[PDB]
Amino acid sequence: NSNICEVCNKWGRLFCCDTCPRSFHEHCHIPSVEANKNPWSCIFCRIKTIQERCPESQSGHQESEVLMRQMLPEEQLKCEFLLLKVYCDSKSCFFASEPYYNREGSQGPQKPMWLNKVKTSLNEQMYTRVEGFVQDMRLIFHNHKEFYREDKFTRLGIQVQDIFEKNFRNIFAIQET
Ligand SMILES: CO[C@]1(C)Oc2ccc(N)cc2O[C@@]1(C)OC
Ligand SMILES: [Zn+2]
Ligand SMILES: [Zn+2]
Repeated sequence: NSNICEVCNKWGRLFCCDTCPRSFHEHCHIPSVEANKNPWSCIFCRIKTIQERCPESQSGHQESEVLMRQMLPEEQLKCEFLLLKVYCDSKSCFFASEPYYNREGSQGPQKPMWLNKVKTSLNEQMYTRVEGFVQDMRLIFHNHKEFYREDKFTRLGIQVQDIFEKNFRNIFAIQET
């Protein structure tokens, strides 16, 4: 197995996948690494198995159909994996914890949103459709771009949103256009 966490790229107390070489800090994996389980397979492996069991799941889909899906276990897992792929980018640090807004010439967003809040909402089964999760993720970046205006720091939101959108299209097999 790898000697660093797949998500944050640091060493520490690591839990090793039994079916691939990846390793994870307990709370960097999503869902958090399960207490007792041998063998244990990581979320990458679990997502791959869904693909293998149903190869046609990789055929192109319409975004509007994906968003309307209820959060059954496979969709729950795909949203957990999509969230994890955002945390895998080191620029996710800017979006992880609860933000605050005090900048001359700007007003904070009406509905603040951040990755750890989305992580909690998934863990608590608060989303009934894919749409709820995707709307909260897009809101994180939209709030950032509106607040920072012409400050070049706006670009961090564009960059992390692009990682989110590329992973969304791949994980949910959105039809290429
Ligand atoms: C959809 O393909 C999977 C399940 O997820 C990915 C998501 C983003 C990117 N970039 C690549 C991915 O490759 C796979 C095979 O995981 C390793
Ligand atoms: Zn980690
Ligand atoms: Zn694995």
